[PDB]
Amino acid sequence: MRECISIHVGQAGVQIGNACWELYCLEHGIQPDGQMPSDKTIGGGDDSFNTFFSETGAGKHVPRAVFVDLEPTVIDEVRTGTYRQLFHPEQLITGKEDAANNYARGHYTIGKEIIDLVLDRIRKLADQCTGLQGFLVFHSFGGGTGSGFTSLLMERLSVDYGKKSKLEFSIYPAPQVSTAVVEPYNSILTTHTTLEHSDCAFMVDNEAIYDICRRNLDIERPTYTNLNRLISQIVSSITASLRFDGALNVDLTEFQTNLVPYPRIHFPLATYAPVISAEKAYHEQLSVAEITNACFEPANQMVKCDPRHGKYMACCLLYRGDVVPKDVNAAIATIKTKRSIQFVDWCPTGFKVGINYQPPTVVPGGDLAKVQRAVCMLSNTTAIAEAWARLDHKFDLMYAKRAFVHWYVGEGMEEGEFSEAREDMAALEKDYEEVGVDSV
Amino acid sequence: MRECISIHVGQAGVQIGNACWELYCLEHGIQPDGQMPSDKTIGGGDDSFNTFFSETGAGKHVPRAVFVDLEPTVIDEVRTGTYRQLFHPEQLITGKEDAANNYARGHYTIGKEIIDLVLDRIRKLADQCTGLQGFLVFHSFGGGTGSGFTSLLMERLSVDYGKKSKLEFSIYPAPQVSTAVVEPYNSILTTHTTLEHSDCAFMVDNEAIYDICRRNLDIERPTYTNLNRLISQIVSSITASLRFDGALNVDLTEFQTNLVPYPRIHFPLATYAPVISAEKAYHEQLSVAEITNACFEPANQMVKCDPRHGKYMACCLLYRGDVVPKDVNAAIATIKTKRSIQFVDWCPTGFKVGINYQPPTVVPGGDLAKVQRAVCMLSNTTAIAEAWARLDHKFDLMYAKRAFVHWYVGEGMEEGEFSEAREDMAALEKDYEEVGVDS
Amino acid sequence: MREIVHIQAGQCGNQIGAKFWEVISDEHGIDPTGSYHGDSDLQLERINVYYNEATGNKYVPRAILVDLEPGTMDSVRSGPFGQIFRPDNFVFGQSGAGNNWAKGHYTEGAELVDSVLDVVRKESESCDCLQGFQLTHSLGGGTGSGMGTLLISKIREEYPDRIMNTFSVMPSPKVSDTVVEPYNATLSVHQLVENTDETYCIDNEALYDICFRTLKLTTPTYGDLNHLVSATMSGVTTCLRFPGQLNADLRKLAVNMVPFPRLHFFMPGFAPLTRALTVPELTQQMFDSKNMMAACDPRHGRYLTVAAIFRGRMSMKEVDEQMLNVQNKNSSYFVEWIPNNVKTAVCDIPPRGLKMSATFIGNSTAIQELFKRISEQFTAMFRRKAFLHWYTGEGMDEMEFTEAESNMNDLVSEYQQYQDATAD
Amino acid sequence: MREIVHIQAGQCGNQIGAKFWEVISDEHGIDPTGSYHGDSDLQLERINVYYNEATGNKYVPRAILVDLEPGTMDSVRSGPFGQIFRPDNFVFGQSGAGNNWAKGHYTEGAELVDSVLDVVRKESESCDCLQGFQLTHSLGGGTGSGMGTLLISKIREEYPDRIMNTFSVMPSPKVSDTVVEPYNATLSVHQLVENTDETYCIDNEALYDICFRTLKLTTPTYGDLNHLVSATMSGVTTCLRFPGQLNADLRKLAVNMVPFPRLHFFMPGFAPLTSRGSQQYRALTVPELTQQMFDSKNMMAACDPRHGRYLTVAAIFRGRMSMKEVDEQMLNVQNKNSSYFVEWIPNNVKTAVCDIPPRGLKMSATFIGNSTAIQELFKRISEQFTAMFRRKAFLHWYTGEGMDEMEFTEAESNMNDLVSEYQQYQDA
Ligand SMILES: CC[C@]1(O)C[C@@H]2CN(CCc3c([nH]c4ccccc34)[C@@](C(=O)OC)(c3cc4c(cc3OC)N(C)[C@H]3[C@@](O)(C(=O)OC)[C@H](OC(C)=O)[C@]5(CC)C=CCN6CC[C@]43[C@@H]65)C2)C1
Ligand SMILES: Nc1nc2c(ncn2[C@@H]2O[C@H](COP(=O)(O)OP(=O)(O)OP(=O)(O)O)[C@@H](O)[C@H]2O)c(=O)[nH]1
Ligand SMILES: Nc1nc2c(ncn2[C@@H]2O[C@H](COP(=O)(O)OP(=O)(O)OP(=O)(O)O)[C@@H](O)[C@H]2O)c(=O)[nH]1
Ligand SMILES: Nc1nc2c(ncn2[C@@H]2O[C@H](COP(=O)(O)OP(=O)(O)O)[C@@H](O)[C@H]2O)c(=O)[nH]1
Ligand SMILES: Nc1nc2c(ncn2[C@@H]2O[C@H](COP(=O)(O)OP(=O)(O)O)[C@@H](O)[C@H]2O)c(=O)[nH]1
Ligand SMILES: [Ca+2]
Ligand SMILES: [Ca+2]
Ligand SMILES: [Mg+2]
Ligand SMILES: [Mg+2]
Repeated sequence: MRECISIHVGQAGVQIGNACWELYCLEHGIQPDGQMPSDKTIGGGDDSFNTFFSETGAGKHVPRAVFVDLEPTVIDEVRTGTYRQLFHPEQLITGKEDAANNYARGHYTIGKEIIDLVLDRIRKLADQCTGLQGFLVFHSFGGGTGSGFTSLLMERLSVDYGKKSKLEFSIYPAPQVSTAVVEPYNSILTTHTTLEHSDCAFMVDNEAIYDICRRNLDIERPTYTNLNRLISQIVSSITASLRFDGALNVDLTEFQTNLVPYPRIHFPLATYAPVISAEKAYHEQLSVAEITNACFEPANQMVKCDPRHGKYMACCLLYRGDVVPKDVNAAIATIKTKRSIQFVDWCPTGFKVGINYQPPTVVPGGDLAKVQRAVCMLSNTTAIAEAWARLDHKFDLMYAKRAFVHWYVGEGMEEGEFSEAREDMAALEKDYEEVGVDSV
Repeated sequence: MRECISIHVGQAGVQIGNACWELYCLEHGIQPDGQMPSDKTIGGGDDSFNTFFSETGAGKHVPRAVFVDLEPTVIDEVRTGTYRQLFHPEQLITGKEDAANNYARGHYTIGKEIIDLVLDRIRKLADQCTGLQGFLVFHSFGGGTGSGFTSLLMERLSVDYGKKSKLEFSIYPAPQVSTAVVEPYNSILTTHTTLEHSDCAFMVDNEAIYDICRRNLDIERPTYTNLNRLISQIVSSITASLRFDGALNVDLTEFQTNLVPYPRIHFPLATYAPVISAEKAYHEQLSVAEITNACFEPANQMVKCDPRHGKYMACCLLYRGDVVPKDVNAAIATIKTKRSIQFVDWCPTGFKVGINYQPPTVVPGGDLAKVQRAVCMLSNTTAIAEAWARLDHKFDLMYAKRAFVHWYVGEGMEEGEFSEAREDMAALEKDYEEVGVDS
Repeated sequence: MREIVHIQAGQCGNQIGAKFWEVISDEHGIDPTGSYHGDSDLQLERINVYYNEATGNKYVPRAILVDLEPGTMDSVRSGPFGQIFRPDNFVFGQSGAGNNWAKGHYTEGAELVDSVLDVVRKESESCDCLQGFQLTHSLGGGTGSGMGTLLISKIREEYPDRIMNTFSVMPSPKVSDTVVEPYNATLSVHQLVENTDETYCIDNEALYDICFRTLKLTTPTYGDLNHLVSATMSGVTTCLRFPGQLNADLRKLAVNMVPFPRLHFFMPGFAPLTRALTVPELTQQMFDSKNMMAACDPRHGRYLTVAAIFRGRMSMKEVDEQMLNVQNKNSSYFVEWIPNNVKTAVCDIPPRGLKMSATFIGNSTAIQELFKRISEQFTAMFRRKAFLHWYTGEGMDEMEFTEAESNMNDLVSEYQQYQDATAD
Repeated sequence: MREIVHIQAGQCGNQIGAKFWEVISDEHGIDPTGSYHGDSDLQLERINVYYNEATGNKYVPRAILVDLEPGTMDSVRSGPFGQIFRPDNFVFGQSGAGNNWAKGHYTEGAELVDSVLDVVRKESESCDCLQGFQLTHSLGGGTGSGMGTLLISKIREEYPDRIMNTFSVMPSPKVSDTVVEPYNATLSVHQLVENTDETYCIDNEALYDICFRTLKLTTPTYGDLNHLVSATMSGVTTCLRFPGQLNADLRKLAVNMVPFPRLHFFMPGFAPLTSRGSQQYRALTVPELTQQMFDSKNMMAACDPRHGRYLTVAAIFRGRMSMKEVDEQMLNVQNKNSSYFVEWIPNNVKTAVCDIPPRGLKMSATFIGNSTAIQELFKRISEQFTAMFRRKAFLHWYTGEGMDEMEFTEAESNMNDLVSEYQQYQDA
């Protein structure tokens, strides 16, 4: 049991959803038709992968997922793509008219027409679970559907499932692939509204992923396909703890007890390694020590911040592949000594480590190399605020001249909600500062 | 003819009691099945031995004894031992859980649920007596049942047999074999409470028996069986005058008269000689003079103390075997000049002497060599007060921090009953001090 | 699908309207008979936006043609692709307009507007998901400018939540001497400010100046001007007609381009104007005042927002870099209080003939030069009460003319007020 | 028969519980199927202290297995002696407790607790003369910690006059890395101070040191840690399971080891320290045993005894050996460290010998000390707790389950009282 339902919202959520589910199928040996020849328990079972895949009588393994978008063209690609047979039609939900990059339209005007249906389809999945753990919500900050509809859905999930946990995979907007001047408004609006409905939220900064793909993968002009594929390896490492079984493995629930000290401080920073091209992987075997020492390089982080100019409140290292406890220990030592790791006074301990012996995997036709071992670090640092800050600034620069707000008010929104948000965000920036202040 | 009922309380009492009755049998020629060929009156008698054994129409001689322990393990041994047919089930009383080395649990908690049963069984034996003289009570100071239950029983026996003598055999706690850190507590509690109800108490310090076994018997690590076989030699010597024809200490009352001028100072020191290893290859048979001298060596006392620095109020010499009056009187005058034997002014400097011609019987396969003559000295000397001082100092050490006191208070005892029992012992030490303060 | 309903009213509206359908039909591979005969599936992915797919695999423009004087309509029906249109969508009058805005808007235009509305309604009800509307017209004549805006106002009542998009041709004395134009333009601009969502200002002054100075065609004809218009219209609708992620529909464009409701008048630009040129050259030219389809110098104002659209095979890396250079090198001319306000689309299908082209859509405060020039003229006639007869004749009042005067003054004031504003 | 009811709760409780039952089953000549197969009748004399007898002359451990998650049980069930346990005595849930004391004690735990008490009650009504209960659990998690202490409290209510004994594994950041363990531990010590008669403090910090420093196990596993716990648990329960005169039942042990009600936390010790798999070429001399068991390096709690004073000590020697020499060496130790035993509890060191040795060892010794130095263990936990609690860090995990912060303040307070009370008697 302990199932997890995935909800992919808007283009980013959906496109990222495709990449993850493809990766999951590769990892568990599931084919595009849903058959998994290595699974004897036909029709049903209690295996680890069943937390993400349900089983039909015919032996099909169906993702515990829902795809939702306010227009059809992105999800149509799933309906016709290699994995179309993988999903039951009721899992792919589409409307006719999108939010037009307007939080207001996704939350109110358009969202209101399709929200009931989405919740019903989610109810049908939940009802198939013997022990529903929680939800995983993938969505962009900047789109009207990613922002406006997500927040509506999270409010409605809080009502229908109470305190059942909700984790968020959020695409933080970056100029290099942004599609709307208003993405800051949508980002602050969506973050405020979901802040109290979300238990833990993993931001991915598109500028950070863009830069890593150029530098580490030598991609001159990364596409969404480049980004979504690296973004997936992070999700797979946060989820592997639940999709695979092992002796040194740790469930995300234990990590969360350590990665969320206070209710609102629920935004961990993610780092993956090794991100290398086959051209450079050839003639190079990144050691457990090198990969770990990389998770502390301020340029291999999926959110642009300087972890050093701040204090750590938790560093959780989830390893995968040819890793053995002895090597992990030596590494953490070398790092602590020859590196800048300052923890807070209120955090006895500080490091949590785990190993998933299931090897790392790479999609045929990818730009990442098949390594024998990899590491994902989830760290709660007071430096993630450099992101809330930068975004908050863009917002304050436009709201002062009240730019583009006529589009939001024309759909019902009021200036108040725009200020109610800036204040929760100023509070969070203070909260992150106070959590680092030493004690008396 | 007057009977004696024996009462054995707790493990010490039962195992020591079990030792004595076997030795009584070997001394009187009573077989394990209760048949006594020597007995020629079948089904009855008023012989000296009838004071301890009653008779049946089937010729069975059964001890006039009652065993009581709050746990069955120890009494089970009696029920399956080699002398199981001697006793009948009604005189073997056991409980379910014991006093857990807690005087309060033995006295109040577990005592109250069994006191009336024990007294009933004792009444049943008592009604079969034509002239009950009283009781001999065997128990430890340190156990919860031996200390806590005994005091209750002693009290009830004074109520239901107000007109009877009560003798005690008391095992005094020694570290070498003790099993609870709280034994000094239990020791002072039971002494305080039984003190007014006991006419004469024989204290046996396990420490003394432990070292005598080591030194004289070559026993590397004496067990209870070793200790108890020696103890039965002493107990038997003291009660010999009740079970055989004679004229010294012939009834319980005579013990108090001869040994106990003061009611509260009723703790005579016992000394026994000679103790010879049975594994020894023949030994210089000691003379009357030699064993009489041995009675004034600390190393043969049942309580280590130094009678030189105290005063006598009474002395009884009990000889068994090849002893005649001339040699005793000639040994006494010798000792009286060689050794410092100082009686209290208000007391005649003199010895009451008793000879039993039957020599000591030794249990086949025991550690003690058979001898032709032995002697047990009973001396009421103030030197025995040393054992109260030692005991009381340990009590004071623990009580000052109230260590372990909560175990007793939890069983319904009040804290006040500690300092009260201690006060009585404070008074008892001063009584010894007054009676023996010449120097 | 996401349908747009095209309406062209008047000579200019129907002339550039007709040229528009030729260019984009060609790009999608639709012949005059409605049959598709093209080589790439990209031409059909979003063809429903402008075309209805009827039975017989024939594509018919979703276009309504309107005019108060036939013949122009007749020439259009005879011109290339004339038979591709639906005959019921021809809706024309008789009385004409006589270059009189009042006749197009209050009298002659009104007595025909109901006939037009039935065609619009029919076309809209057929739509799976109506995007909104797209009108082509001039502001100097009578039908296009007068009936055109009346038509918008009537549409807005029935489709209040749809996008209203207009390609509007501004009058230049360099190209027309009807004298009354500045009246019809000003009364037209007054209406566009309130009732349209986004308006492309196609300034005849710029087309003439490009044909004369740049293209070197002394005494140029309407056909020459409309080659720039058709080029331009094709450019600014590229992202609406092909698969893409940026400004793929009229509302997303409006959200990126219109920061304040009234400031919705866009400056179009095109490069190259017609040897082939590189991506750096393409970028430099499209931001140069001489490639603007509106008589305005962008160095004389600041950009509120810009969309750039590159068409053809080229290095996307090269495009991104060159775009950053031009924003940085020209940082002073972008308002700092709208971060990241220049978006860039790249459609890999070039238009017919060129190997790559750039199209510029600017919301610049310098467009007040276009309104100021019209305003100057308007006042240079209304100050004498000249020709007030044609308009009062049809019963219009004194005020109206004045309200349009101050209303457009305000518009110029707002563009200025946000040009001078600072981030701190 | 003076029966004991054994309860094991949670992951650690069941893992060390199961190994305990495997170790003593072997010692008592019972096999995986519950059949007696021994050479001595000494093994069967008190077999009923821990085992029930059915038809088939089979022996069934008087043991209840409790957990809030379905794993662990499966693990125990498939373990070598998985089949000896009574099936009706497996009581488990599906939610789990998420290493959260509040979930074990108040919410998830409460749903399962009643069905546990029936099986406890079922087992107790079967006993002729029930001594009381013993529970194995850790204090750092949620089930053993939170639900474990709930079970103690509820069981005490039904049997207030029986001995309650626990084997309580103290958390150490050397062995685990879950940040809330000091919260769960402090909450649990507060319970144990109030509701148990005797607690053996088994400290994972010392188990780690023994394995890593003394036994040179550079990749220690919980299997390694539990090898020492099981050796220690067989040793400290020897007086209950074999004929003997000293500490032969739980109540007599409490009267000898617990001079003041709250001071009922024992330091276990064991000698020789051995790592499983290895073989013993030379046994140790009674002298060596005696020197070692009093050595700080052989204690199962990570506290230096030389930093405090012993109130009471029990020593249990197992194996064929000179009773004379044991006495001599125990006297030497007391006479040699006579300043480390309080002077106001005379003869506070008690010594036992049992002829049956434990599997694999010819000679062993187990130390049970009530030493005031146990305060260092509770101080360590206390320091970790305050570092977080003074900022209310991670508290939402507990308040979200209905707990108030006042209840944390009390647990810290009670534990600081306990520490200072040990300090009181150290200066006597
Ligand atoms: C007996 C139970 C145990 O096996 C004991 C340790 C922890 N786990 C087993 C697995 C394990 C260990 N280390 C791992 C690293 C990655 C993945 C798995 C492991 C374990 C080991 O090295 O194998 C023998 C181990 C773990 C630690 C460990 C030692 C250790 O090996 C014994 N340390 C005691 C701590 C540690 O934090 C510390 O305080 O330094 C001593 C330590 O720091 C370093 C750099 O050594 C370290 C090592 C990863 C760092 C961060 C997290 N903390 C928690 C405990 C600590 C660890 C062994 C449970
Ligand atoms: N990393 C990543 N970001 C994406 C992807 N798709 C969109 N985005 C980002 O998402 C933001 C815009 O949100 P979208 O997902 O495009 O839009 P939407 O959520 O569908 O909302 P509407 O368009 O209003 O319906 C921009 O910052 C994009 O860069 C994707 O596949 N990967
Ligand atoms: N000489 C001798 N001393 C004994 C014997 N048994 C116990 N003792 C001593 O007596 C004290 C303990 O008294 P026990 O008889 O065990 O106690 P109990 O009467 O059984 O009391 P509980 O069992 O605690 O209720 C200790 O000092 C023992 O050393 C025995 O057989 N002989
Ligand atoms: N670019 C361009 N401008 C035109 C065209 N026809 C007319 N105009 C302009 O439009 C204005 C006259 O509009 P007109 O078409 O007569 O309006 P109508 O009476 O409503 O149909 C003049 O200022 C011309 O400059 C054309 O084909 N192309
Ligand atoms: N010595 C030992 N400690 C253990 C074992 N299993 C878990 N622990 C410790 O117990 C604590 C975790 O408790 P856990 O058993 O998961 O608690 P639960 O959630 O109530 O089942 C941590 O401090 C671990 O180090 C074991 O088998 N042996
Ligand atoms: Ca299966
Ligand atoms: Ca007779
Ligand atoms: Mg979308
Ligand atoms: Mg007893």
